[PDB]
Amino acid sequence: SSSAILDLPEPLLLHILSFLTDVRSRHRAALACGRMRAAERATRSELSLRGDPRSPGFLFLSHAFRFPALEHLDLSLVSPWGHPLLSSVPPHPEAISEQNAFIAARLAGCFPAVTSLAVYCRDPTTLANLTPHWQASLRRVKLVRWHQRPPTLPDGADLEPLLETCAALRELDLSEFYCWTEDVVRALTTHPSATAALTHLDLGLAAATDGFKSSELGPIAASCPNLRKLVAPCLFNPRFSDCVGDDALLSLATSCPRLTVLRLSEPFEAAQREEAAITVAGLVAFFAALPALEDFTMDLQHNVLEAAPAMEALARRCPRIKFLTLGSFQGLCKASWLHLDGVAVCGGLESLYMKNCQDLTDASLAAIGRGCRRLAKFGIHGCDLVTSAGIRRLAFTLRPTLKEVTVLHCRLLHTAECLTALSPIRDRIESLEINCVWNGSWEMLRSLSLWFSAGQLLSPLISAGLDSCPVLEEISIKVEGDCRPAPRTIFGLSDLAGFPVLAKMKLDLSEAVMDLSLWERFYLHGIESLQTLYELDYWPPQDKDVHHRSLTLPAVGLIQRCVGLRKLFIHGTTHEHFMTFFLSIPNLRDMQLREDYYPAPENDSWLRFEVQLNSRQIDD
Amino acid sequence: KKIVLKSSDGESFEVEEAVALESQTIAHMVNGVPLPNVTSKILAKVIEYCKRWDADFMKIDQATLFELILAANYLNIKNLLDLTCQTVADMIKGKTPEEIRTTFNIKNDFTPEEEEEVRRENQWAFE
Repeated sequence: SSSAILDLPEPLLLHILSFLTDVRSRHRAALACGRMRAAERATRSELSLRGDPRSPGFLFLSHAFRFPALEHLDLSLVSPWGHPLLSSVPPHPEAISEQNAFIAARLAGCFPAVTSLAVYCRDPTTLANLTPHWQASLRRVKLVRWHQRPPTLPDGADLEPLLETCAALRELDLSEFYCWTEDVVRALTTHPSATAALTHLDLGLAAATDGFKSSELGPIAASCPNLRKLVAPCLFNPRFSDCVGDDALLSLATSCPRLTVLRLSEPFEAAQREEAAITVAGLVAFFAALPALEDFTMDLQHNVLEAAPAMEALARRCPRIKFLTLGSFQGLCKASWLHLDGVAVCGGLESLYMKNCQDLTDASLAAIGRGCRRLAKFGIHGCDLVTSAGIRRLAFTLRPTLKEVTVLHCRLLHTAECLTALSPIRDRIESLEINCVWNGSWEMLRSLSLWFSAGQLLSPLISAGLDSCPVLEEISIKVEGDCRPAPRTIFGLSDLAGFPVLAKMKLDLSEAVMDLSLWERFYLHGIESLQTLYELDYWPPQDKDVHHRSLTLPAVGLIQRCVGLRKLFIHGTTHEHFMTFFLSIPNLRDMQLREDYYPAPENDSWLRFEVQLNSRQIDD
Repeated sequence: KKIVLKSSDGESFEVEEAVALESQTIAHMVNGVPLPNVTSKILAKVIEYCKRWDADFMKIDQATLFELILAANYLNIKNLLDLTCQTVADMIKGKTPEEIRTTFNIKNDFTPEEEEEVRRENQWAFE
């Protein structure tokens, strides 16, 4: 007779809808009936805004488009992608100001309770126009800018509007925000009232920096006594006297004694045997000063020699250490003595990633297996002494807990032998990352990441060991090298057709190098044979000279036949004339050109395609 | 010490005081506890849950699920309420609007223009 779900007290229907996290499902639920629409709108916790909020279509939506509980608002993907949003800079000063105030007021109308904001941010007047409505509640701000820093702005001006007005601010995410290190130093050292309260800081700066110097990191830390999480790229090259050494690390630890997450990395060019200015004794003193540390990354190109006693200190002084990533630390585990040594002493480790440890052996892995009995995730990168015998033993010892494995650029670990060596956890492994080197199901494998050299084929992967993957839902494929093959030779994407639930693909050719057309054809051929492919992220290759990364016509022709695609994101550009071809994908909904690499092209028609895309009667 | 609970059918249940404390409605009650809103069939399932996977415990028909939601809410057992409500959300996930309607026996109360209004609103969020 009646509906039991609709006979529930409305607060319980809301409680049900609060557990539905898949967006498409939330949208379908809102279409079921009036009562579920109301429950969906009332409980949505996050939203990534799609389209142009400057348009009449957005500004004159009804009172019913209202999300009272929404906490996370992502504005960084509004159309046109990467354009200034609510900027005061002329591209009549009172007409701009009035239209900006109206858009901001409407955003606050739709999203009253925002505590977390992501925004594409071309200049600081964007922030000055968005903050006043949410300044009481705004706890977390993420800034995105792949474009150039506007040359005329004073030092620190990008961050000023946040620091002057947002008293609830605790977390600042600049991982994908291109600015200068000087900007960060100037802002964060001259705003003590904002800065004293910060708990989280990501300073990635779109990975387009040589790294923070000692004279920059010292003052930032000094101004941020409350930091719990710091992610930063640093200058570690001892040829520069302002590099980060023992003294700078110790200043960091004593200025930020509450740190639980600390991830420091050295940015590198391809154009490495020299030692860092970091010593074992220095790290011992450093770990002693960080008793609350749980998550530690130090990913260097420069070497820290004989690192075992520092790892022993880490275990003693940081008893809650769980997640550990180390790059160019040598002698992490020698397995040369009766007692367990180095990293094998850290009993609490739940993840361990070791890069460029040149004396890590099979004996080291055996020791790590016994010492680190909680290891759920394990990775080696550029560890050239490790053999399949070592991997096999490790996988066997860690059978109760080991769920994620990464093996990359290890000379004695070719793909066939590596996949065979993982046989003890083949039924349990959930995630695998490997680079492919050429000469009974993967029952729990949900996620697969592959690295290739240019021109290398994918096909041999199936017979090398990955032929049955019944729950594999996502694959990431990255191609490195210089492109600058027989004409019926193809990469072999269609050999992934035997995977029954493969829905999501990342195909990244950005570093793979007319001629580019034939390469796109080589890589994309057979993509239509992936019958359950639902979401594609495609990064076209760079041409050495030109600023754009073009999706060529052969690539368009190939992607067009992917009948199941719901979501298509192209990390580059294509001709306007190629756009209509994508409309013939019957249920395609989300499509965007995202030039999210530095420096992003300054764009001088997408909006009309976007209306064509929204006008089709696609499935709900 | 063991405490006695009465269902709507009349029948009585003897439970440990640690078990009954899981219901904050029971904890507030300061011979034994009458619960006129909970049937014996459903109270037995509540008691079974309150012994401290539950994926197995959720292998029940739709009517029992919704009665268990009502009971978990009348009693104040946050964890059971969460589990039962998550299970309904999993039933909604992956279904078309018609399949949602069919599963829960929901009547479409939308005008054709209201339906298009919802659809147009949905377009402002990425999936």
